[PDB]
Amino acid sequence: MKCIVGLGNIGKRFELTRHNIGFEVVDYILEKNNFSLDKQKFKGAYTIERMNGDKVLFIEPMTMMNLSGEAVAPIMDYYNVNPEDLIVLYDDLDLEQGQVRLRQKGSAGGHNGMKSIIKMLGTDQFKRIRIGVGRPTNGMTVPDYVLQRFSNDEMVTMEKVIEHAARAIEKFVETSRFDHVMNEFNGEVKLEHHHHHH
Repeated sequence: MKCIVGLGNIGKRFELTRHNIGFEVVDYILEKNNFSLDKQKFKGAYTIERMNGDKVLFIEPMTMMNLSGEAVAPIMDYYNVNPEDLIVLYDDLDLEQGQVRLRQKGSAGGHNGMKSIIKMLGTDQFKRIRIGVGRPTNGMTVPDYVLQRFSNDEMVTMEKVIEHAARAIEKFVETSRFDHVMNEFNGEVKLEHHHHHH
């Protein structure tokens, strides 16, 4: 059983904020397959659903971002999930909008949700998809930038990114070949260009 975790903050005022890009990808996968986070446990919203004939566990922590691991770790323990079978979706400041990086393991790169998970699991040996959200270029602090809503201009690219990352998850659940998923999905989505842009 794979465990797909979307990182983010609960509440209507955090909807579509840059720091909730993980939630948005999981929300898209759930709506596309007509699933919902119908259970709750250890402050984590989750569901267990069959998808291509395979049971998959989805989790959105209801802790806040900085405390994400205190839902994820015990829900994984309860359902005996190895870190091998975990994939975490989250926002990356050091990638540009349009970019995604899929990795087998490694550091949080200073992202507080990933740090809470590493601390609670006691390892960084789990899969992740870093989703580019860009840096602030106009003197916003990082906290204010990640807790701000995506503009409609940003969403022209980010809608497609969400679709691209959902497909990466969907392909990983079907095949269980992560390296093959990395090769197909690492990169950028095709940017939307009109004739008049040239």
